[PDB]
Amino acid sequence: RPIRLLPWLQVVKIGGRVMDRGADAILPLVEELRKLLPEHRLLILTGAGVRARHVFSVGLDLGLPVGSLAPLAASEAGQNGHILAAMLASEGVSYVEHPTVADQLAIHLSATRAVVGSAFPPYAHHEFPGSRIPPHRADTGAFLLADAFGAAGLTIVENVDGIYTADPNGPDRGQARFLPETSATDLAKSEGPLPVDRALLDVMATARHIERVQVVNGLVPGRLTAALRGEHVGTLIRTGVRPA
Amino acid sequence: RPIRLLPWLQVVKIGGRVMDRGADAILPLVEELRKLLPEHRLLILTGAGVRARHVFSVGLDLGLPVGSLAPLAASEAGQNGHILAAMLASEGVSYVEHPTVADQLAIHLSATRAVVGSAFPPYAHHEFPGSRIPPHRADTGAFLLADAFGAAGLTIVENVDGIYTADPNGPDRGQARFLPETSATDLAKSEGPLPVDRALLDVMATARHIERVQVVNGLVPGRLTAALRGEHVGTLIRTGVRPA
Amino acid sequence: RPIRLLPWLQVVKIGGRVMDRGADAILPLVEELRKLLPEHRLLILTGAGVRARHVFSVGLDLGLPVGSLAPLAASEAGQNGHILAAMLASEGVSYVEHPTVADQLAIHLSATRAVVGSAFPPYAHHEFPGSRIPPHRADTGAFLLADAFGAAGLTIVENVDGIYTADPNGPDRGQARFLPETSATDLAKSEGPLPVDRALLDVMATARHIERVQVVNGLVPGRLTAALRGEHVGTLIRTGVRPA
Amino acid sequence: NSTAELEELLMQRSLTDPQLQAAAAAAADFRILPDATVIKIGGQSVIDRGRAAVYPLVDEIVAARKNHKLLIGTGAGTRARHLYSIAAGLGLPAGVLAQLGSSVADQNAAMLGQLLAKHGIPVVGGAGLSAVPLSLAEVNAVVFSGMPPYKLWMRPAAEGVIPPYRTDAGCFLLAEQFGCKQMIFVKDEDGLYTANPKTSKDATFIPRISVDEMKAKGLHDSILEFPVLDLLQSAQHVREVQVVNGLVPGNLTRALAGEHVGTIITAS
Amino acid sequence: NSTAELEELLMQRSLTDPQLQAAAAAAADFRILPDATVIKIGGQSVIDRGRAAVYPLVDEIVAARKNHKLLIGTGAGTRARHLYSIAAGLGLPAGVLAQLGSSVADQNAAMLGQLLAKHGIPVVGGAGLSAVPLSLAEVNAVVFSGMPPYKLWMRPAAEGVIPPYRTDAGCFLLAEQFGCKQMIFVKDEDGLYTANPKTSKDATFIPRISVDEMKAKGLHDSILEFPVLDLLQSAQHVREVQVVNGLVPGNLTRALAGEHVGTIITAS
Amino acid sequence: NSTAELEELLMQRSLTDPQLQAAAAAAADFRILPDATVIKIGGQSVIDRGRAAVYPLVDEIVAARKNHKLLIGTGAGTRARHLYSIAAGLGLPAGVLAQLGSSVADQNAAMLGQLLAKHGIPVVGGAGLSAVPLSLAEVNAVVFSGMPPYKLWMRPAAEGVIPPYRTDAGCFLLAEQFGCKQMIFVKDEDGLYTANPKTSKDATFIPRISVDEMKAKGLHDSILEFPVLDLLQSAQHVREVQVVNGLVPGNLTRALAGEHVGTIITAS
Ligand SMILES: Nc1ncnc2c1ncn2[C@@H]1O[C@H](COP(=O)(O)OP(=O)(O)OP(=O)(O)O)[C@@H](O)[C@H]1O
Ligand SMILES: Nc1ncnc2c1ncn2[C@@H]1O[C@H](COP(=O)(O)OP(=O)(O)OP(=O)(O)O)[C@@H](O)[C@H]1O
Ligand SMILES: Nc1ncnc2c1ncn2[C@@H]1O[C@H](COP(=O)(O)OP(=O)(O)OP(=O)(O)O)[C@@H](O)[C@H]1O
Ligand SMILES: Nc1ncnc2c1ncn2[C@@H]1O[C@H](COP(=O)(O)OP(=O)(O)OP(=O)(O)O)[C@@H](O)[C@H]1O
Ligand SMILES: Nc1ncnc2c1ncn2[C@@H]1O[C@H](COP(=O)(O)OP(=O)(O)OP(=O)(O)O)[C@@H](O)[C@H]1O
Ligand SMILES: Nc1ncnc2c1ncn2[C@@H]1O[C@H](COP(=O)(O)OP(=O)(O)OP(=O)(O)O)[C@@H](O)[C@H]1O
Ligand code: MOO
Ligand code: MOO
Ligand code: MOO
Ligand SMILES: [Mg+2]
Ligand SMILES: [Mg+2]
Ligand SMILES: [Mg+2]
Ligand SMILES: [Mo]
Ligand SMILES: [Mo]
Ligand SMILES: [Mo]
Ligand SMILES: [Mo]
Ligand SMILES: [Mo]
Ligand SMILES: [Mo]
Repeated sequence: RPIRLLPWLQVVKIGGRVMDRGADAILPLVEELRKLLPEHRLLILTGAGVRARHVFSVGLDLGLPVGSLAPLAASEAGQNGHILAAMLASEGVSYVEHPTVADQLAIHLSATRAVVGSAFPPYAHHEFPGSRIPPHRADTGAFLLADAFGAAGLTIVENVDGIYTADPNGPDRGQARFLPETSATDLAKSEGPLPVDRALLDVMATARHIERVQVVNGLVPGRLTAALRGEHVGTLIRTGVRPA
Repeated sequence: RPIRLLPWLQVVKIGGRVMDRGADAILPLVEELRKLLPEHRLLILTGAGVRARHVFSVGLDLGLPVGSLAPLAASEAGQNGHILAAMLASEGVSYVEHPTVADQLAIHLSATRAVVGSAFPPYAHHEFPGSRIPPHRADTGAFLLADAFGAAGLTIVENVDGIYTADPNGPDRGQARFLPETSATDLAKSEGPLPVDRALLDVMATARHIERVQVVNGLVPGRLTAALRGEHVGTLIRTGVRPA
Repeated sequence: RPIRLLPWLQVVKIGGRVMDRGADAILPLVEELRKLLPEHRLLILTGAGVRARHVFSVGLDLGLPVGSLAPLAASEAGQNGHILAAMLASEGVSYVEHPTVADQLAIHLSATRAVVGSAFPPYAHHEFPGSRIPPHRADTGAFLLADAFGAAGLTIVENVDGIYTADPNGPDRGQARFLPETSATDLAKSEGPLPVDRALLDVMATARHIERVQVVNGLVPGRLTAALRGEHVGTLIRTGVRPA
Repeated sequence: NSTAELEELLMQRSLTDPQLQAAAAAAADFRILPDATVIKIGGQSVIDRGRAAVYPLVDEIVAARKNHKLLIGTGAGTRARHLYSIAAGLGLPAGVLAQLGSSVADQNAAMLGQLLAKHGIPVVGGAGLSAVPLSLAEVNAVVFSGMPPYKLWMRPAAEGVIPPYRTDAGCFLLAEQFGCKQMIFVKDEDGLYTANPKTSKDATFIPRISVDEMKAKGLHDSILEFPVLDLLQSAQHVREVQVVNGLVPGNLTRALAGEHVGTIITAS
Repeated sequence: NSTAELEELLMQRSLTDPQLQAAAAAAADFRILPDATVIKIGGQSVIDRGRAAVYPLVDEIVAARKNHKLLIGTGAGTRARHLYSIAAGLGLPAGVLAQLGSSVADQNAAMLGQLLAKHGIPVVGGAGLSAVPLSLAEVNAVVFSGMPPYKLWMRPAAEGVIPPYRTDAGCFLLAEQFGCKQMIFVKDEDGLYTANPKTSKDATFIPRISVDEMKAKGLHDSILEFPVLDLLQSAQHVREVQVVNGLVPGNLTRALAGEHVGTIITAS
Repeated sequence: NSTAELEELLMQRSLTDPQLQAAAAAAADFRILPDATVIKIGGQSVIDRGRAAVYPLVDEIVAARKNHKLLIGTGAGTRARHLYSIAAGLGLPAGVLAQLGSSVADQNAAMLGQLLAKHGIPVVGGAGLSAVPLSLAEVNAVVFSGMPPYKLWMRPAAEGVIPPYRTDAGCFLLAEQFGCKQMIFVKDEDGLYTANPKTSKDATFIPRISVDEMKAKGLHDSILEFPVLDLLQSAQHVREVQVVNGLVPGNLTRALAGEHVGTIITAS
């Protein structure tokens, strides 16, 4: 298998809809991130959240193809990254652009304990056709990066406890059972909504390093910290990479 | 009020006309800056000086509007920043561009003790009309940044002791009385030349953090060092931000 | 003479044809570089190697001038830099672009122990005419930078022991005598192939700081380490800068 | 005055010196794109409304560029208001919000530009030009994002952290600094009224008004970003602006033809 | 369906929700450059061969752009294969190789673009446009590098580290996302055969075939990057592609004229 | 010679090998912009003088671009000399001064470009092209900054830290590498004299001279950067240059018309 470029890296993806809750969610998360800086080397990647739904609404009304919507959504994830990085600026943390993440992450994590970037991948007008909704979104981009780097882990910080059998905020909330552990292949064979991109399951099938990804509730202080220590406080997704 | 992004930052603006004196002024200043690196975290911003007057002369002769002159002047401040940074390169100091100052200053000051940038703000062709001379110049840009960051201070390093009641190098030099302390509002109500942008007084009126700015003579070794420790060795400008 | 911008810098140029040997050469070199990181502050610059010969073949067949071939070759040196930097990423090493090398090297070497860049200079479509082969190549660019910085040294890491009197892999290999030491002026007066750009000898004639450049065999582990300590394990080229 | 007297002042005085300021004011006045019209397409008032609002304006832009040179800047709209709300609740400063809002205006420029691409009209960017002169000469129009480039150097308002110079100001300043002949704001109301027509029953339409008259009427902050009115009074080149309803078919076309639809706001 | 039902789903559901996915599929379909043709000039099959292959295609491009709007993307070729071999032997991942391959396609775009510069045709870059709308309107053609922009976010193949989306995929996706009318791959064989014509004696030429038929015949990975066939089956706008031999004088010209030279591969 | 013999040398020898160098010299010679003329507008000699010098040249550029394709590069002038003096007194190296001087040439390109913007003529940048092919085809002219891109890799002079390759060299090298038909330096003297006409009473005008004759006459460093003369002797495409006085009305127009105003300097 490929070498691990940054084996000591921990990647943390912050859901766009967590950021959408504003200070009430972001301030505790920022304080938890502050306390984690001396413990881990962090690449923190932000998703897009509700503003990308609005630009999808406008863009779809204008007829625009999926390669046009993808960078419009990625912009919102970028804005969330600038917001979160500004909150950690006094700890030495800055937002870094995609080319910098791609080619200079090692020197930036040598300069400082964590950086923030956009979790969306730069598929832009080369997004795949099929759905009118860009398939390679924040979870998928974060996993692609984390696995490409051979990072020690990827933790997905959600506004719910993890993955359920139904949307726990949707019409079928009453049937929704929590899944403490699942495999990407089992999730991929289900139909129904998930809190993670469907494309995340596909890139997990071809992953080379990351064996598990935990989805944890960023609205509960301490769960991110516990997850980064391997404690089981959300849904573990087994990628189907086998351990040694 | 807004949070302080970089509360531990000290911002130092070096007058373009100080740089214009060449090695005789720059070498002592560089040695003083060298000694300050272990004491403070510094954003050093350079003004434009006489070359911007020349490009104003040409540009005004060609009829060009104030939005055309502003980036022509900002270029000269940028060149002064490259010169000063080159002199501190062996201490780890580099010039950083405006987008980097705006979005990645925290990681750069984590990597090294000081960086140099251009004090002019990037108003460029969106400079305000009214005067044919760009109003938002090096003092104004440096203060906007320092206050936006919530920095611990802004010190303006001049080729004179501070602010006088008249230009101490001008036709009325004989009437010029030194002002050890003044307020931005008092200065704004005066007509007559100042060593700081008039627009500096306007952005001081809307400032959120910086309570005082000292203008000190960079031609006197030790005054910058004393000013960064709060010692009163030049003109203090009270911004009208009130302390807690 | 000009000041030394980075007097503590060691510049190491890795031959493109060393990189062309792949893992068998690159892995030992990477391990030797790893061990050197705590001993020196390194700017590691990669040459172009065989791929630039292929793009010269195509470009010359298309009739393209030397200003078109120069950036095509520089691209291959850049790709070698990305490859080598990726191998040292877990040590904090990244590839940095030419403008960053030119203007921000000091802050990057403050963040981390070494960076990688392209050894070609950005002459691009302003390459000099005369030869149809771009004259200012990887050796020449690396020396220009090293001397401009006033670096402590430049070591050229080759796929041969040093300079011989004939190509030791060419038709006249049998007559090829090793030169443990030579001067740039003596080399310039010879006709015949060298393992270093002819333009390297010209910029050595106008050099201001670097007194000697050693060409050592990167295929022999330990020679780079010994060379960076001044031990004589390859060909020393005296530039004709005189010591104090 | 003279070039020599001005250059002497420019060398020997502070730029703050009133004598220098006055000599500089006598300099000749070159208009860079004197035949061009700057149009701002509102974000909340037009582009956020999707196809029913945008497609007819695309048709007008395409028809207009035959006889008119156009610089078409985009507003930001509801996604910028959302970003401002998140960032303001965190205590972030106006300079941080300024960059967030610009990203939204960029999104809108990209959407509008892709509807115009097959007509040859590009999206251009920068705190100035590069691509503008060639595009104006060849296809008579360009699309740009309307937000000013001030970033962290945005001047804050007297109160609160919302950037006071947004896309009305950005487009106006470009019209002013390029010396364009005309500035048209395309919104979702017929023009200025004596009160907000969306929240007041019997507001009266105002065809023409000066900035001073607007301030005396309490309309300082109404259909335009209020700082734009002060910029307008300081302007050298663009001394009036026209506000029109882009939801009315052909309104932009008729405004470009010299018809007095909407409200004309004059510097004096 | 309705805009309101779609916007309600877009606010209230995950984007993974099948109901949202289905409502989004009913959105109108805008083609950005519907009159343009995307052409891919092979790196190994054309540009690596130098003047004898490239100069006649330059002549065809120059003659074609009189009546056809062209986006001309370049392949990478043997220098990319060399970079892939060095990087694969070091254990580097597909995402690192993706950037290495792009540099080679950029070199080829620069070489081709310099032969076309005196005819006004520019090289343009980006994961999208900027310079494309204006250049297409004015000189009817642009040259671009064909590699997708995925960089370190390249999806790896099921096995090995060679990036699976290279310049066939890059050019195809641009044709698809711009809604172009036609996609022509310019290679060094007359079209698809029942076996590799370079390594098999009596391969039979196939004028027309569907992606499903190709897979059933074991031709999944033959004259096109195999992922391109799956992209083609998912495409909304470009539902067939044509593969032609650029080494045959006038073959590109005749393909642009509607002549069925080469192989037409259909999504269904 | 042959492609195969050249490619064999290119694979198997050092690029320093004389046999390879000689085989490469036999390659065909493609001119990228053979119909274009490069013009350098002096910084100290023209643009620093303001309106009286620049406005008539703007008029000539506008009239000339009807029948002539022009690449118009700018010099730097007195602000660059000031930067060189500050940086030289600090002991900074030629590579640092090179970047300082480029900023001044950029300022001059921006000023000139803004006077030409309404005629469609753009400012373009880079160590090469991008925007040049399209602009030349559509508006017949572009403006660029004349300084070479060498930055910290500038070769120093034998003595002192002033960069030896400045805007004369930058413009010349572009003319040479694009294979342009003509290179015109626009200065503030009628041409070359036997001595500096500003500091000598009875210098004699020289209509035509070779580089070798200039060196023998002690004019190596006179009206052109002396390294330009050596570049000229090495050039493949531009083997003579013309120096004209841009302060004389119509001098550039007449030079573009083939009139022998000024001094023609020949490589041999
Ligand atoms: N099977 C499921 N299990 C858990 N949550 C689900 C499921 N299906 C849908 N959801 C919904 O997904 C919501 C999270 O939405 P989403 O994943 O779009 O936000 P995000 O990950 O913050 O955004 P982004 O992808 O932009 O970073 C949850 O609050 C929940 O209502
Ligand atoms: N009231 C005043 N008090 C003090 N100095 C004044 C006053 N009015 C004018 N000056 C002049 O201002 C000069 C400083 O000029 P200026 O402020 O333009 O330079 P700078 O700040 O170095 O340049 P830049 O703004 O480009 O950084 C002083 O040397 C003095 O002659
Ligand atoms: N006089 C000589 N002494 C030693 N080697 C020579 C001599 N002349 C030619 N060579 C050849 O030069 C080869 C090195 O080639 P070259 O210098 O082109 O590679 P490189 O320096 O790795 O490439 P790049 O310049 O792209 O970094 C040696 O292996 C040798 O065959
Ligand atoms: N007196 C008034 N007359 C007319 N409109 C008014 C008045 N006062 C307030 N308005 C409001 O101003 C709005 C136009 O400003 P708004 O910021 O919505 O436009 P915009 O340019 O689309 O903004 P953006 O581009 O920033 O989204 C109108 O929709 C109207 O409701
Ligand atoms: N069944 C087949 N029919 C035709 N050609 C085939 C077949 N199978 C394999 N090929 C090979 O596919 C090649 C075309 O793909 P190739 O990757 O060489 O083209 P390319 O687009 O130039 O690549 P790049 O641009 O990545 O260099 C042909 O040269 C041919 O040898
Ligand atoms: N023998 C000579 N004949 C003519 N001019 C000469 C001679 N020797 C020196 N010169 C000087 O060379 C000058 C032209 O070079 P100069 O560097 O001023 O031009 P420039 O291209 O405007 O420079 P820049 O663009 O770098 O500002 C003339 O103004 C003239 O005084
Ligand atoms: O984005 Mo950075 O922080 O040195 O390359
Ligand atoms: O300009 Mo820098 O030093 O890593 O982003
Ligand atoms: O290229 Mo960078 O400037 O690592 O901070
Ligand atoms: Mg989610
Ligand atoms: Mg001052
Ligand atoms: Mg060598
Ligand atoms: Mo970047
Ligand atoms: Mo960059
Ligand atoms: Mo930057
Ligand atoms: Mo950047
Ligand atoms: Mo950069
Ligand atoms: Mo940059």
